[PDB]
Amino acid sequence: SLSIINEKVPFNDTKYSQYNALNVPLHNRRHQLKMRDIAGQ
Amino acid sequence: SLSIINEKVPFNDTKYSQYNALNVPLHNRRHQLKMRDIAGQ
Amino acid sequence: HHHHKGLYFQQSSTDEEITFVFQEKEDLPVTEDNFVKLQVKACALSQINTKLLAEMKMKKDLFPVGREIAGIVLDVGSKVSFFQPDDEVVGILPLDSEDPGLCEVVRVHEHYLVHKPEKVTWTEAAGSIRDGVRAYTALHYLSHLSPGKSVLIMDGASAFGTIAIQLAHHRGAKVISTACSLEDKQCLERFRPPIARVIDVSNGKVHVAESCLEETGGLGVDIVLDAGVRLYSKDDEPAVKLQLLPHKHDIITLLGVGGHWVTTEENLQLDPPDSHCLFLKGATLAFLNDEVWNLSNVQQGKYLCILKDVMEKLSTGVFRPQLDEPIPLYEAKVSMEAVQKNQGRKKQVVQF
Amino acid sequence: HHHHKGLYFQQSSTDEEITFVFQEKEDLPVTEDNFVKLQVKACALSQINTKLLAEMKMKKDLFPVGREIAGIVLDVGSKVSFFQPDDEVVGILPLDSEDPGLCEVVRVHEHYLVHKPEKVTWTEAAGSIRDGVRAYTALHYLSHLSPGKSVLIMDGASAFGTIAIQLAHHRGAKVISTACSLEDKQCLERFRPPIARVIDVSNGKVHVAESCLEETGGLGVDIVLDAGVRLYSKDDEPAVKLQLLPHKHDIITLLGVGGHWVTTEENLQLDPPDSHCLFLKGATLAFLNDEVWNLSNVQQGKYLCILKDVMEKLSTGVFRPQLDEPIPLYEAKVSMEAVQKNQGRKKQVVQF
Amino acid sequence: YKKKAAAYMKSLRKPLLESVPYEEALANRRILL
Amino acid sequence: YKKKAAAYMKSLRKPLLESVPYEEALANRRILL
Repeated sequence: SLSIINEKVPFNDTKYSQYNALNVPLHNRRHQLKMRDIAGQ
Repeated sequence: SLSIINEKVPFNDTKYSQYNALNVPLHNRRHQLKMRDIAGQ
Repeated sequence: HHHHKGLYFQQSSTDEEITFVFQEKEDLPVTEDNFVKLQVKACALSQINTKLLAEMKMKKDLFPVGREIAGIVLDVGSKVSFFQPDDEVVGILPLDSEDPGLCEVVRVHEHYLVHKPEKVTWTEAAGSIRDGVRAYTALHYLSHLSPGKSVLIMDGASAFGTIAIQLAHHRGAKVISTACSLEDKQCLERFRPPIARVIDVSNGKVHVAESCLEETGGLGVDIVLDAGVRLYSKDDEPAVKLQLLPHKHDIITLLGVGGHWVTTEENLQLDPPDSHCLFLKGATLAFLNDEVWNLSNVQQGKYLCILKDVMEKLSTGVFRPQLDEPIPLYEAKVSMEAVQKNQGRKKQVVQF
Repeated sequence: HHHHKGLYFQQSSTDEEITFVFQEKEDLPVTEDNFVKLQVKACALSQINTKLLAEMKMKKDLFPVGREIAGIVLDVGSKVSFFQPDDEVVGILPLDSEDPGLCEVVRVHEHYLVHKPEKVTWTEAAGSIRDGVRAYTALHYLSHLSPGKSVLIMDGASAFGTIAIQLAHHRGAKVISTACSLEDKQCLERFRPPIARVIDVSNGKVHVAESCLEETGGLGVDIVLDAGVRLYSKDDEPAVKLQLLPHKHDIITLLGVGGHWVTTEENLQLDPPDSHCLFLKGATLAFLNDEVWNLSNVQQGKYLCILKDVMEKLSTGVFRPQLDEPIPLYEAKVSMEAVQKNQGRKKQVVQF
Repeated sequence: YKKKAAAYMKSLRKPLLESVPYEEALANRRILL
Repeated sequence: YKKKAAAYMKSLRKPLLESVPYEEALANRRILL
């Protein structure tokens, strides 16, 4: 797809990986709870 | 881009060209006015 | 002689008064030049949005019943291009249909139909078309998904919600869902994919905002497909029609920054304090209305593509509808009235 | 001895009372470990959204002035990763900045900065950053462009509007724009890209909906970046602050089916008749707030990417700001108050 | 289709039944009682 | 950043100053005068 990728995605945020890391990721609770009990153990 | 095209464009409407024609296009007035006077002439 | 039996809605006292037995159709031909005749195999039932018919204002005494159809193409008009006889298609009848869906043959515009993928049966597909499209509408045009966003599906346990959740998981979203009965929580437990959290409103205490917010840990929820709002009955006649819907304010605080609230509620009062809360959170508010594609029908191509892709999702197995046991046609009217009152949380489908 | 002069906003009587001369900064070092010191070359002026500062509630007597900065990196803290001294960057100071932008050096968090592309000068870039980002916000997150959609830019002749229009044309949109002065219509005539139509509200008759609707020929406008709404002053004190903004209802009818209204107005009253009009048209309503990226700052990466891509657009020449002649620093305060009252329709930039 | 949608919004248009009294109304409702 | 945004909405939350009287208010404003 030549024109289509231009049409559907005019702006991309994934152009820069280094900045892409900086934005806040989803607050997965479950992984934290697993680290809580495992760290306590 | 492998994952990126999947992420940014989960659904595409351009999968089908034949249906793509069917949807209403923009009402360009200027082209109509040019056909109006040219057809009158 | 040969007759085809069709149920008809009667317009009286602006809503809630639908009744009549199915009336005959005699010697119906396939007239018009873009309308095809189907051997209808399956018809799904949906609560009729009668108020929308009334403000839509067509002047019939009898309105056709049944709109979510699957069947086999008997014959086509001369200008038909995408379809041949014996073909197997599925589709939504328009809201202003000439012919009812509760009938074994149907004349329908050809661009309301899409081919059925070979893996899916008639009754599942036909029971999936309408909730598949309104859900796909909710999650892909009004609200824009991408994996990593947090999605709240309120009353996800209902027939619509299962398709909304499965669409969200299919797009890598993390889902918080609200359940009303304990058995509805059990249904959320029964999902093969594990949803992030189940939030219970069954108790007298309502903790939708607080518990849902702590699930996002203060980050906030981006996409709330709320079924309804408890607004405008808070001080006058609480629980109109016995509703225990979420309060507007708890939803509006619950919405995360830059979030998308897609709402179903037709009468929405947005107070200036609330519109300042949204202004601060940069939130988008969108209105879910499935039937814009039949009555207004401007972007017919987009919608038509939607249904076939919804069937591609059904063929892959992403959607699994919440079907009840299918019924014969003559018993549908007795069911329909209760369906007219409320959804039974199990999709009711007439199979031919 | 050596001193750096910085203008400071004073918080009094909730708004409109800003005044003070610039106050010295003495022996400021580059302390903290993610804040870099810049030789500021250019500072753009914007009307201070003071009400947002008041409800944002920080307790300072003096607030830093100037936020749209371009300059050269003098030195960095130890944890700085993306930036080296002598580098040339541009950026928005946060709303809760410690240091003013009206000063020749600045300490600023490093993720508010982006490198300047070599083709653009200091003053143009710095005068473009803020309207570039709020416009790019308006047209790419709240409202989703694609060529073929119709975009209404209301008061497009202003400093912001030029970037909004040029962004829309750069994304293949067709634009209807409203002009208030005759000279503003002349400016729309002066655009090198030819916009589809110019709609005039200069006359006493207001024909925004009717004329704009017939430009879409009944199809309707999808994306209305309205500057303001004339609502809540219709019956009481008409034209508060001498406003001749569009009526809410003409906008809401004007919006096309499935359209996106992106609004700036902080206090929005959505009546149930209007919310039924939106429910029928399946429209999305989104709230434009640029500064969610500094104060809330959740998706810092997305915004940071936005600015560099805005500079890539500036380097290609897509944006051309509506700059006034740049000014020296000491004359800025006399300008700033009128800028504080209203935009002059020419961007005012202090150059160092 | 295009004529249908044009007919849709021409049907849809409703006159300006102006009603923005909320800011005074919040006081008005309470004081009336 | 994450602590800042969490602080943002915890600051942002406001109590339920319930005000939905519009449907009765439309009549109420006019009848009061």
